[PDB]
Amino acid sequence: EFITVARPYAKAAFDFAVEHQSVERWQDMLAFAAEVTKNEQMAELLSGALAPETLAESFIAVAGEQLDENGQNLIRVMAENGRLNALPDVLEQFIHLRAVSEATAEVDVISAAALSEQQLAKISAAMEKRLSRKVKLNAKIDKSVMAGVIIRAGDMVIDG
Amino acid sequence: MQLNSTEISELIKQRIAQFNVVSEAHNEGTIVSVSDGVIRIHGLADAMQGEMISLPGNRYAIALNLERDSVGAV
Repeated sequence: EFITVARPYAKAAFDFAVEHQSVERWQDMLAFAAEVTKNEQMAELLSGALAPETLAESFIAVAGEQLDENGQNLIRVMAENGRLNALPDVLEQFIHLRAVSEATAEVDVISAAALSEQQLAKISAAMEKRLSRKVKLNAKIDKSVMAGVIIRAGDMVIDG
Repeated sequence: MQLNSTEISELIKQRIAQFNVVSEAHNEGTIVSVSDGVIRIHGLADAMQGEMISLPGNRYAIALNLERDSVGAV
């Protein structure tokens, strides 16, 4: 999980993704790929072999041909990199990558996370807060805020 | 598309296409690379610490340690 290593790879991604404008498409490619990577019986086999060509070919081969030429030459980069083993991490990055542009999500307050796409901190946020009306759900909230205020409280008891 | 687990079948399919090659047995492997009588070493994964390892030109081979990824023999 170097994953920081992602960037030069990961970075050119968005750019190619930007340039190639695939991100719908490229996004597809990534979905497909992480899928491919996931394959465990394959995985045992996956570090098996020395010849990079062999893997580009075989991997690309059973793949179901979701591949792109830019992603062929480039996949050839990751294998030539030999680093390719860990690739799926980038999708996470890619997510943020995709996310980066214009996105937003949410952290559950005490219940469940809206992940609302709201780009104004504490504003678009506030918009969601007010937007409750989702005010209904408990979902452990009370134990949480009462226990957390209670936590600041006993914290002061200690302070007392 | 493959959505859930149709991928697996796709995988199966994807596999099935290329499927043939995969896996091996404990006691079964191949010595990948070596120098100096010590070998990058593969297969036969579960074995007792330092069991005697039949060699071709038969002999046992001295077993140093079990690395997680792969190990080599003495």
